[PDB]
Amino acid sequence: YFLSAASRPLCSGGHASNKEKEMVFCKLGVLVRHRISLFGNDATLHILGQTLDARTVMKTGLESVKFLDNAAEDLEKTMENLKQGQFTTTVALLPMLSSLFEHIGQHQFLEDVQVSCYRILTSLYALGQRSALGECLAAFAGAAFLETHLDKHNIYS
Repeated sequence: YFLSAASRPLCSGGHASNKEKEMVFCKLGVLVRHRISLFGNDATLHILGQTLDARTVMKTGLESVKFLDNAAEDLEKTMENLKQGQFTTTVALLPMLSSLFEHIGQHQFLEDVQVSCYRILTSLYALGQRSALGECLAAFAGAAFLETHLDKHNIYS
């Protein structure tokens, strides 16, 4: 109905809180929260800034391992932002810089965060910043390892 979106800012507070509980089966709450993010996306107005700040507190509050339960479903979570980005600016576009910061913060680990950054580069290139996308290129080159470096030119503009 309509009450799921009215509690989605109450779920945006929950998606940031239950992923900050993934800092220490351990991080499965963030794997449930990434499953909760696709749960509202695969079925379908400041929730664009409310969900992006929920992931901005998820990238900071769970930045101890970037155990490993949130990064695995990132190909499903970034496609959930692909199905919900086109489904609907210093508070919303500023958290988009924190979206690539999680991809530039999980490139110092698997390579599934690079495939999620290109999956976030699909919704970023069709949405119509150089510091985070520029650091993701040269620090993820030779240590498809250049998938996130391909997401730099596909999300800078």
